[PDB]
Amino acid sequence: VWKDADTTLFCASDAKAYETEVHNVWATHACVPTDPNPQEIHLENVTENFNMWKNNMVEQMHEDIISLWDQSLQPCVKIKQACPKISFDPIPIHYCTPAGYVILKCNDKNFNGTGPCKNVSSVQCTHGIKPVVSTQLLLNGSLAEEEIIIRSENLTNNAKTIIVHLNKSVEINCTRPSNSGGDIRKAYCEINGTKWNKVLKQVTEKLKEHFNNKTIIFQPPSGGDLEITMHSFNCRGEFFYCNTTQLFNNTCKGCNGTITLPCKIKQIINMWQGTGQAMYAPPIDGKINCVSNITGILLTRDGGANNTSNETFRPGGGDMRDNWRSELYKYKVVQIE
Ligand SMILES: N=C(N)NCC(=O)N1CCC[C@H](C(=O)Nc2ccc(Cl)c(F)c2)C1
Ligand SMILES: *[C@@H]1O[C@H](CO)[C@@H](O)[C@H](O)[C@H]1NC(C)=O
Ligand SMILES: *[C@@H]1O[C@H](CO)[C@@H](O)[C@H](O)[C@H]1NC(C)=O
Ligand SMILES: *[C@@H]1O[C@H](CO)[C@@H](O)[C@H](O)[C@H]1NC(C)=O
Ligand SMILES: *[C@@H]1O[C@H](CO)[C@@H](O)[C@H](O)[C@H]1NC(C)=O
Ligand SMILES: *[C@@H]1O[C@H](CO)[C@@H](O)[C@H](O)[C@H]1NC(C)=O
Ligand SMILES: *[C@@H]1O[C@H](CO)[C@@H](O)[C@H](O)[C@H]1NC(C)=O
Ligand SMILES: *[C@@H]1O[C@H](CO)[C@@H](O)[C@H](O)[C@H]1NC(C)=O
Ligand SMILES: *[C@@H]1O[C@H](CO)[C@@H](O)[C@H](O)[C@H]1NC(C)=O
Ligand SMILES: *[C@@H]1O[C@H](CO)[C@@H](O)[C@H](O)[C@H]1NC(C)=O
Ligand SMILES: *[C@@H]1O[C@H](CO)[C@@H](O)[C@H](O)[C@H]1NC(C)=O
Repeated sequence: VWKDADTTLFCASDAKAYETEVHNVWATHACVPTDPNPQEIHLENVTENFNMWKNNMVEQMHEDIISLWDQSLQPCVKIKQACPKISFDPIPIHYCTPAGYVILKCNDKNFNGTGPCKNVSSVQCTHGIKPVVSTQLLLNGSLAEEEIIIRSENLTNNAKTIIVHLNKSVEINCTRPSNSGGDIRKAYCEINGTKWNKVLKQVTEKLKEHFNNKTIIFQPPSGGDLEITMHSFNCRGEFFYCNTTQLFNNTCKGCNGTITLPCKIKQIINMWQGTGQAMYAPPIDGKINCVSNITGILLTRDGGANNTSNETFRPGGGDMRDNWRSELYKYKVVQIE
């Protein structure tokens, strides 16, 4: 019979030893060997409150990824050191409670993150979470089981980030083609405009429910730095900055074929870890391709709309805890009393 507590967690994964990919190397020396068998138990007739915005597991994961990137993705300049090209493809990470501690997991299929949960169970580990770092769009995550879910520590307060949990993924295919000749930094992502705009209309329809039927408008970000005005993400080791203006086109339809986002590979990065600007080596040679699932969106809601008929939303990002938070929302650690 538990109690809300914070225990230092431990990680488990199916990482391959002697693999050159940095996620496998970190998981091999930092997550449990052992090869565990965690198990579930339904808590019959039981209800419990959750808060995905006040979750210590979020900061536990955040400590891991920061440690993983510092050991694996070293910048040439911060400090003037080595910076080799590395193998980079995130793998799932499971988080597990030690003895005397359990994770409580919400099985409500329309759970929004905060509040009471009816289908509560106790598990030893979380599901496999891929630690994908990105802005504006959440990549390669899990999908909402039933409806599109709007997540917010408080949807009335405009200062609190919103996580849109898509119930169906939209594939985005980013490439920096090969061939000493030309701007080797130019890149691009291709998206199905028909697919994407169908989902964006469903997000628009779901946002309308929350804001007493109100013209929902999308505006590319003004404030913030390159990594948050642009859709940012690491692909095979390289830092990608993609202009997402075509995705938040309030127009869209003579406009629903293949959308091509212009991208760039950047060398000097304002680190998501807070540690400032850091410079990496120029792009590797050859075809750099990543095909990912868009599984969520990060939005800010403009202020000063209480006397209008419109709500205006902008793609956000910047705090990676929101990314971990988007996959850990159904969990909470509790000390077994
Ligand atoms: N200053 C404080 N308190 N925290 C750091 C901060 O304030 N940050 C916002 C300022 C810049 C940073 C960013 O998010 N960098 C980034 C880099 C590469 C990729 Cl792939 C990505 F998704 C994101 C993070
Ligand atoms: C989430 O659901 C709970 C139900 O108890 C509600 O109190 C809260 O306002 C909801 N938040 C959002 C953003 O839907
Ligand atoms: C709880 O979730 C399980 C699967 O996770 C499923 O049978 C159903 O959605 C719920 N069942 C009960 C008994 O609450
Ligand atoms: C992408 O989503 C599809 C279905 O939406 C899923 O079957 C597939 O495993 C996902 N891929 C990744 C890398 O998550
Ligand atoms: C996703 O959610 C919307 C409601 O927001 C619903 O209309 C749509 O049918 C759902 N799609 C799937 C594939 O379940
Ligand atoms: C959410 O929004 C505002 C806080 O500024 C207020 O109207 C409301 O009571 C808040 N509720 C919670 C649970 O934070
Ligand atoms: C992704 O785009 C590249 C460049 O156009 C292409 O060669 C590759 O086949 C695409 N991937 C898929 C799965 O279509
Ligand atoms: C784009 O998505 C629509 C939505 O169903 C689909 O019918 C169409 O085949 C897709 N286009 C391509 C080129 O895959
Ligand atoms: C409610 O929003 C819809 C768009 O989904 C719009 O067509 C309709 O006119 C709105 N209703 C009112 C009363 O403004
Ligand atoms: C992104 O691209 C669109 C059109 O491709 C352009 O209108 C917009 O100015 C670009 N964003 C920035 C910050 O330059
Ligand atoms: C998403 O997963 C796919 C398949 O596992 C992989 O090819 C791709 O590189 C991943 N995307 C990112 C941004 O890590």
